[PDB]
Amino acid sequence: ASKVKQDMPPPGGYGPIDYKRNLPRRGLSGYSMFAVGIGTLLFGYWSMMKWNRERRRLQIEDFEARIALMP
Amino acid sequence: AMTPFFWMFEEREKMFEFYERVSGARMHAAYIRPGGVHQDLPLGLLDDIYEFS
Repeated sequence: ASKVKQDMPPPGGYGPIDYKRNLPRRGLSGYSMFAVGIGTLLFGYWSMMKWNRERRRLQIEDFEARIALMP
Repeated sequence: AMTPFFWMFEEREKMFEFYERVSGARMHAAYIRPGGVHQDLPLGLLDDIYEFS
């Protein structure tokens, strides 16, 4: 003869439940990304310039060794 | 796109668990009947539904 016991919601109420779309912005601006890309390209160009000039000098040296040995 | 299927079928599995706890069957419960429902909810089902939601 005890009290009625049934599955029921708790005293007061259940906590609020989220349902709305949540997609944060989470990114840099286009200007920053373009600037970083162009800077990387320029740095690579200058490094390649130095290395290619050094390689040209090395090729000239090897060709001169061949010229010395040819006769 | 195969991945969202796998992500969401786990939620489907949990909801199947809710179905089985209320009726004993994962997908063909036969719980809703013309006069109402066959059985009342078990004593701790609303809490788990809230936790899923």
